[PDB]
Formats: sequence, structure tokens, C-alpha cells
Amino acid sequence: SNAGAIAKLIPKLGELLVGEYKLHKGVKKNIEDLLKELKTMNAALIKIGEVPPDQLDSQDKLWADEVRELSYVIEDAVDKFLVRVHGVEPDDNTNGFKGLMKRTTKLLKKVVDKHGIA
Repeated sequence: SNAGAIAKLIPKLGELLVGEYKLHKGVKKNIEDLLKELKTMNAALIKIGEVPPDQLDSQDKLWADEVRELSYVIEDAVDKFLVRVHGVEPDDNTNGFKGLMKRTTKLLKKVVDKHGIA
């Protein structure tokens, strides 16, 4: 699977959506959001994958790459579980949500031109 690595992250985020963590409801809100994007992005490769590599351009290659690199951020999703026992507390500032929401919206704005992913 060329983009399988990204698809394997689907369940990775679901672990926090199932209710298996020691955090408030406001925390999981960050996880459900991440998966919400990958859910459409990943599935997109399946629909758009129908076309040959000739249709893809120098930019298209970056579109998918940006989604793959995002996997690095997903690690924090489950890491939040250990961060608890560590003594550290959740913070909207430290969480850097501004970087995740901005990194996602950028990719989503590109998919909206295909189907209109809100």
C-alpha cells in the first residue's frame, strides 16, 4: 500500500474516540478532529487513485506527502495518555492546536475543490 501507512493511522486515532484515556471530553475533541480529516483524505486516495500517475503534478505529490507527515503529529494523540501520569497538564497553548488546525485546513481547502470537504 502506497498510502497504507496513512490508512493505518485511522484506528490509531480511534483509540481516543472509543473512550480509552484519562482526560476530559475537551481533550478527545482534538483527536476526533484529526481522524475526521484523515478519514476523508485517506479515502480520497481511493477515489482519486482511479486516475493514472500522469494526472498527478509536482504539487499533487506534495498534497499526499503533507498528509503522510501529519502522522508524526498523531503520535501526540496517544502520547497524551502518558503525559498524564507524567504530571503535566493539558494546555490549549502548549498543545499547539493552532498548528494542527492550520495544517489540516490547508490540506482540506485543497480537497474541497474535489467534492467540497467541509
